Amino acid sequence: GSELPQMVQQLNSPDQQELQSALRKLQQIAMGGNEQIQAVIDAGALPALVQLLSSPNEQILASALGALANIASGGNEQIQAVIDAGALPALVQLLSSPNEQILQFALIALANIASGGNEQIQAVIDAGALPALVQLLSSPNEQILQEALWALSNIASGGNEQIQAVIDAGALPALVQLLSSPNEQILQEALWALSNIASGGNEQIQAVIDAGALPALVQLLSSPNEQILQEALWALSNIASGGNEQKQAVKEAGALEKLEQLQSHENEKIQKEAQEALEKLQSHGSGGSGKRKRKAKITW
Ligand SMILES: [Ca+2]
Ligand SMILES: [Ca+2]
Ligand SMILES: [Ca+2]
Ligand SMILES: [Ca+2]
Ligand SMILES: [Ca+2]
Ligand SMILES: [Ca+2]
Repeated sequence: GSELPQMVQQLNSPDQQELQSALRKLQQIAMGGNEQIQAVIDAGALPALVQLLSSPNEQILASALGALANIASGGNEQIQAVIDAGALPALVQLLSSPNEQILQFALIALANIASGGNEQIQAVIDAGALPALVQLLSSPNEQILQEALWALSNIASGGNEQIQAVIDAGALPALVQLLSSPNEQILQEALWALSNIASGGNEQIQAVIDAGALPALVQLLSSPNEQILQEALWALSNIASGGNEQKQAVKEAGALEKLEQLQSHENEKIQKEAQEALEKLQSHGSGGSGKRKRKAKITW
């Protein structure tokens, strides 16, 4: 209510303690759902938060990133408000920060923006985020790699043009190599990203096939880990939503026998997902692939 305007004014306070305190309060209010996010936006916070993305004060910067990430966990129009206030160029530049905490928070903010509609995703692409994000797939820092992967996965949850930008930026070879990761968190994210890419057109699905994903996906159908099994099933199921060449590549990789067997798994979600993938592979006709988006909040 009547304290938000003061909090917004304090984002320019010459008292650093008042400034920090207002920033933290806005960050926390924006954890409270879309009506609370709207009240923050309506109070005028966005221009000041964006401006603070240039601050050389790391405490300010980390809290500003948290506040913006939380705002961008709202509705597509709330995300669009962040984009319209100018946040993308500053966020993209922060992908080159040598400060791993700042980098992680920038990646989460960007990933949340890329969880909006196709226009919001396209704004992330147009700001030049893709080559940085693909380069971060090489990081030996698991925390950074994980947040980059979610940002890429979210971009690939757009339309065929957005998916094609992810392909054109060279993400597929790294994503396919990550299907061999012994790290289950990384593996899950690599599966989300590849499944979202395979939610596009037949030519996008074919690029996933051509990058070599099928042998690893078929091997994951033997996993005793029910979460990984469902993720591999989802990916195969999106691929099987293609045309005849795509369906035939899945058959040539040996999937049919395993999918048939997984119809007898005790877990009902696995049963159902295996049955659905099998029906698509044996059907004439196409479509029925699923896209998924991830939103995350930054709170301390
Ligand atoms: Ca001062
Ligand atoms: Ca500093
Ligand atoms: Ca560092
Ligand atoms: Ca490491
Ligand atoms: Ca492991
Ligand atoms: Ca198990």
